[PDB]
Amino acid sequence: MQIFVKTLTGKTITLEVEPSDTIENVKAKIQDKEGIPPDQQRLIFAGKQLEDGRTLSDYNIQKESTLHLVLRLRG
Amino acid sequence: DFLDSLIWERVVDEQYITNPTFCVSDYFEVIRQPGDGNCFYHSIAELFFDVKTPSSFRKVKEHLQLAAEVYYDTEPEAVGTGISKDEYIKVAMKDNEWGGSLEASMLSKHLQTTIILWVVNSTEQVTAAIKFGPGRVSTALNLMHVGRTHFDALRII
Repeated sequence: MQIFVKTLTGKTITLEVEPSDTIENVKAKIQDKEGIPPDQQRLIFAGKQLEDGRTLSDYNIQKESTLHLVLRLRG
Repeated sequence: DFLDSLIWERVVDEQYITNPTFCVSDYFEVIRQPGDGNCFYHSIAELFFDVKTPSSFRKVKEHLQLAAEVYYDTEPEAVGTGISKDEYIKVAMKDNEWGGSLEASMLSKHLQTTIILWVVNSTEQVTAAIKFGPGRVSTALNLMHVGRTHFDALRII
């Protein structure tokens, strides 16, 4: 199952993922592909930030959905 | 106005994003902040008060403490950590401690202004922005995120 992830600079990432995968799970897959550390990722969909505990189906994320990736900005 | 022509995507709780590309010097004048570890706050102090002193940042850090007291528990960015409100304040309030988006969010609610963080290139080009609060950019406090580690101040020309 391919999902879409849109970053702050408007850059999209395609990701193979299974509905049972946790949010920690998906963040870990983002680190693999794009070198973004999980602790620095904010995963936002439908108007709410996802939480590590829940799976993809607990926010009803399915098939061609596009989640937002917001970097935790510190400096 | 160009800056006000930019459309913003709300993504959570009055937090908006946008991904243009332009040169900061065209629309903004840059007021540089020292490499303190307090530059985030200094940046606020430069835009929020008439006269900015080197010790003003502590007034915005004072506000943060007051703001965290009542907003931390409902902040989206904070939620995605597992850090308690108390665990957070005994580190954020320590000297030379970095800040950014979390504190931008909290403060925008507290001082009732809207705060924007403009992510910039080594080519001094903006590529992304986060707005905290429903304001237009002109009447908003504009900050520039320079490395991936520094904040300076911006005034519209």
